[PDB]
Order: sequence, then C-alpha cells, then structure tokens
Amino acid sequence: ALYEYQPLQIETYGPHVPELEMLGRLGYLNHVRAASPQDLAGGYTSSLACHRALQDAFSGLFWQP
Amino acid sequence: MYHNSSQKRHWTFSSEEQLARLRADANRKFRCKAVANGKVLPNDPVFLEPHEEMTLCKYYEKRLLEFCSVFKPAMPRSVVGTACMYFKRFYLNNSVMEYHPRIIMLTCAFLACKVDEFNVSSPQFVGNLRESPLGQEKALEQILEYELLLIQQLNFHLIVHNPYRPFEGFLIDLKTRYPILENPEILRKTADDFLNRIALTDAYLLYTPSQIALTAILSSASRAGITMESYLSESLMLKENRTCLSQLLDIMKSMRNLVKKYEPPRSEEVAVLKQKLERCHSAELAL
Amino acid sequence: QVQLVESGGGLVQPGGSLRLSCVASGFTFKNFYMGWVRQAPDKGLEWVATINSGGEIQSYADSVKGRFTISRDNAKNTLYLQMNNLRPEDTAVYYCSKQSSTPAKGQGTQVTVS
Amino acid sequence: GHRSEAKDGINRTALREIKLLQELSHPNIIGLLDAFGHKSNISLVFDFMETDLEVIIKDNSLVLTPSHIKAYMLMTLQGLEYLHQHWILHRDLKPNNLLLDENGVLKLADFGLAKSFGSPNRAYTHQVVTRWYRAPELLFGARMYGVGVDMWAVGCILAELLLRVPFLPGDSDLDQLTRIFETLGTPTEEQWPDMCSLPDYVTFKSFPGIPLHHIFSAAGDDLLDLIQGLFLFNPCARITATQALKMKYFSNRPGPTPGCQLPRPN
Repeated sequence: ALYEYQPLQIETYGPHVPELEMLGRLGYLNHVRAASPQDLAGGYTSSLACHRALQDAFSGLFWQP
Repeated sequence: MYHNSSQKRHWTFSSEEQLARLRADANRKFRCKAVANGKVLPNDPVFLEPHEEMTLCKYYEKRLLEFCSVFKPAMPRSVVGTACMYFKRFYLNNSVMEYHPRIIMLTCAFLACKVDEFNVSSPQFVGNLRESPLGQEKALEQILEYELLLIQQLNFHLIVHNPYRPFEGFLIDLKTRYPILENPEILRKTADDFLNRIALTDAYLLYTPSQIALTAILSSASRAGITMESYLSESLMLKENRTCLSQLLDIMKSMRNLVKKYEPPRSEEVAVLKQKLERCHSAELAL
Repeated sequence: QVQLVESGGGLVQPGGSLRLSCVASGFTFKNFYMGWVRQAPDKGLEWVATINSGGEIQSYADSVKGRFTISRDNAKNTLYLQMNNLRPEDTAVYYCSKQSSTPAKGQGTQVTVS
Repeated sequence: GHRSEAKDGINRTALREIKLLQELSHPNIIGLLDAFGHKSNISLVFDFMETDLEVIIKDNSLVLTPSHIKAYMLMTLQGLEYLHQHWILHRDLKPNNLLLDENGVLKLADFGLAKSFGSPNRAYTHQVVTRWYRAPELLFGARMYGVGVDMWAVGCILAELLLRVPFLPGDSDLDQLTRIFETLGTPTEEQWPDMCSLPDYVTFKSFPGIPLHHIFSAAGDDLLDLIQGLFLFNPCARITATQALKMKYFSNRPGPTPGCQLPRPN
C-alpha cells in the first residue's frame, strides 16, 4: 500500500477558523502587531499570533457539557 | 487546544448543583474523619458549614488576585487565571478545615508560575510576601509541602485554558469582518471588567473559555447600547445551525446570571469564619 | 554563466494584477528552490515567496499571503509570480532569487502601484 | 529567565512532560501511563518501547532500505504535525528521542524541552535542541521562533538516516555554525534577509558549501527535494511538517515499509 496525505480531522466544536492564506488577503493581519525584523529572523511571524488567537477564540464555542 | 483538553474532559461540569454536591461531600468527609478520631462530637460547632467554606474561598481568592497584581516581577495574566483555576478545583473535593486556604492559594500561584513558564526563583516568589525573612522562609517550606498534594488533587491535569487569548481572537475577528462595530476596541475596558467579574464565580468550571470571552464582549456591547446579533448569525454563521445559536444565547444568559447573583464575602463574616477556621486547625482534628 | 532575467513589471492601479517572469540560465533550474524577493526604497530586503524544486509546495510572506501565487515551469526554466489585489505598499523592485546553495539574483523588475 | 533547585520543589522539566503529555493523544507520540511523587520528587511512566532510532542507526548489521527510511520519516513527521497543530514545539528532536515499540510504531519521546508557541508576549530560550541538531537561528540567539527549530532537527535526523553518522557534529556553538555553513554554504541576505538582527548573530566567512547530491549520493530527486526544504536557511520559508508530508517523496513508488516489517536491532 502506497501513502497519500490525509489531513488530521479533529472536532473543534466551534466556528470555522479561516485558512492561513485568508488571514492575509482578508486583512486579519492588519489587526495584529507586525513582526519586527528580529522576529522574522527567527521564524516568528504575525500570522502565528493571529492564527492561534483565532483558533483559541473559536475552540469549544459550541460545546456544552 | 481546549476542544480536546483535559479541562474540557474532566473539569467542566454541567450544573452548579454538581459543584455544590462535590463541595458538601468534601465537608462531610472531613467531619466523619474528625469525629472518627474521637476528639470531637458529630455536631461540634467547630465544624464549618459548606456555605462557610465558600465564603472563606471567595476571600482567599480575592487575596490571591491581590497578591498577583502586586507581584514584583510583573506576573502574566495567564499565570493568575491558572492559579485561580487550581484554587477552585482543589476545594471542590477538599475541605478548608483540613488544608488551610492561605497555604493552598500560595501553592496554586507557585505551581502556576511553573506550569505557565513564568520563571521566577523561590526567593523571588516568597519575596513578594510582606513578612520578615524569617517568615518568608517558613511560607516557602509550607508551599513545598503542599506542592505534590495540589498536583494529586488536580489529577495531574495542569494545563488551564483561560479566556484571555480567546478574547483577543474575537477582537481580531471583530476588527476584520464586523465593520458595523466601528472600532471594536471601545469594548475592551468594560468587557475586561465583566471578564474579571465572572472570574470570581464558578463560570470557569461551567463554561468554555471561548464562551466566557464572547459573553464579556457582547455584554460590553450591550452596556454601550450596541446591537451585534448579526455577528453571531451572519459573521459566525449561526443562521445555519439555529439550535447552536439558541444554546449559545442561553449559555451567555446563564453566565450573566451567575454574575448578577454573586455575593461578595462580607468583612465581618470573614473575621468570624477565619477565627473558627483557625481554631479548627489548632485543635488538629486530622489525628 | 548563471543568469536570471526578470520581466513583466510596470505601473498598475490599486487592486490590479500583474504576473512577473524570470528566465533562468547557466544552471540546472529544476534542481533548486527558487523564490522572489523585493526591495522598496529606504527599506530593507523583504522575502516574498519560495517554491520547491518539484513545485508542489509554496511559502509566502505575511504581507502577500492570499494575494500572490508563485509557480514554476521547469521545462521552460521560468519562474512566475502572480500578483493580485496589488496595494501601494507592494511597490518595490522585484528580484528572482536562487533560494538554495550558491546564491543567485537577477537584475530586478520594477512594480509600481499608484 | 530564572529558577534554581533544591528549594524550588518539583522539577520543572518533569512538570513539562506531565502538563503537555496529559493533553496529547496520538499513535506517534509517547503516552504517559502513570505519574506519582513524594516530597517534591516525581516519577513518570510511559509506554514500554523496545528500541530507539539511534541504536538502529548505529547497528552496522542493520541495512536501511529506502522504504525503511521513508517509514521512519513518515511516522516522525506525522507525530510532529500533530504536535505543531496543537501549538507545541518539541525542541529536542534527535534519534535518541524517537522510540519504536515491538510493532514498528515510532513515537516522539523526550518532552523535557517541549513548550507551547505562537504567543507574542512570551520570550523563548535559544539554548534548546541538542547542539548537533540545532537550527542556525537558535545558534544566533533567537528568542522568538517557530516550527523551524523542529524541522531543522528533522533534516539532521534524515541526514543521519542516510549517512549512518552524525551529519553536523559540532564541538561548540561556534563550531556547530561553522559546520553548518561550510557544509550547506553561507546564506546571503536574499536567502535570510533579517538574519543580521538576531541577538547572537556572528558574521562568518562565505563558504560555497557542498552540493546536496554529492553529500547524499544515494538519494533521488524527490528525496533531495525533501532534504533541501528542511535545511532552508530562512526559518519562515523552511518547510513545515504538513508541507513535508505533501511532497512527492512520501507518495512515490518505493513506498514505506509497514511497521511489522521494520528491522529490529541486534
């Protein structure tokens, strides 16, 4: 059997987090602090902060014990 | 992540009554243990009532909030919410009569500084206690004695999800997709106060951090007289799943009612209960 | 001799589109990660996009994420940069770059968004 | 940055393993079976594993086929993709920390240096990842970074899979940097623009490097493509675990050896 990539499917119980490319063209990144060149030099970008905040905000929004 | 977290799986409960039963259960077990040791009678008035343990926990929780706000190395907010979460979880199944809330609230903050990776040394931590260097060392010894006990009573579930990052996530989404609200930053002040209010209730044990954060924002918008039901139906696309829109609206109403019926601990009542609690420990009912 | 020849620049209005080309010669274009970099006046170099040798994966800077699309034709030894919804802050000289091993950069093509 | 020992109570490294592994469940990540303590001492119990990847690499009698190497890399990247999707960096990837059970299931193991990432308000230790596998941005003192600190180590593990020997065995932090640059070439500003802004950045002589196909004579174009993406100097352009799994190397014909058929060391 050969391999083919399957994305990991985990229920978040919340709204859809925008895809990484939507963060740029829809302007999500305009509302997070811009990464300084010293940050970009190590690999840290503003899309990391924006993406995690978006995921934590939507995670479990619709989950009721 | 929260949606598969131990916090959601084991430390998010369905009702206030379930919380009250667990706390009353811890109170009753200590009474049985104390009476079994043959020092006290089944209804000696030295025992605290479940509602009296709660009043003392509200008090020492505010003292824990006050301790963190003056912590010399500026303490990140996520350390404080983690410490308060530990404090709530510990006395869900333990009695203030057996483990003193003064020592436990410091152990919660001490453990939270390690879990959240807020690296302060032990002398830096107890140095924030306004006591003599003789007493600051005594407090450190007691913290290290209750440290393992706290982790055991948490079932070794240490990661706590706070509503602070979810709060920022909604603001990003508000600023990006909801132009109806011109400048979403006006709500931060009042939503932050509303967020601090629910932190004193049992909402951390009853709702997801995302729902808590959205409640604080929408409540602040209600205070500012701003309609944003379209943010839920249109922007969050809850027009499609009406049952999920209904549940979420009920959760936010339930949370706002939790804050409406919050009773702050009265200073005179605390003085009496601290006196009774101190007598309970000095008699050493454990053995 | 190695050589990268950019083309396709010009004046575009805000919201417009442009595709840049880069013809590679002097080296085995198919065997190297290629990319685009840009430099605006009074501003340092800014990485834009990179594509692998096979072409099936791409990485983009935050400033161009969702608007630009990098691609390559290994048979024609050309590198492409599709630019959509161009903003005034995208104005810079754009350079084709060999993103791995021995460095290489072309002369650059000017993209101006008014 | 602060701490100490002996009067701080329970070991912070053990708390890292507890707090993180208590929230994770994946076939390619070690499972925490038990935890217990006594007077600020702590003990952890994990899944029973048979061997790790380092003894497999060091076994001269063991022959590593292309299908074997593809299977090890597939399981490593699958567990790492799960890790990064939960916003956790491992920060100590090496063959020592890749364990295999009796069924050929590879699991990421030592989480004593693992830490969550993505938050702009947190500073990160740059003295992480075992030196031989440490990314150049960490050697340059980066206090804010991302998944590249794991992907660079994955490249060094794959290189140790192919060479059966440590790829970049530096004696010190500066010697590790010389070996990185004299082997892979020194990056120019077009390949790492803001590189000079790093706190511990040091300027090196411009080395041309060795071509990848000379370093790895036994690797095809698809495998060379994967290696090249893991060792990109730009930490923002360096491929992610998800991007690595989507490359043609893993879906190409040789295919991965099943777990039950992976070699068992002597």
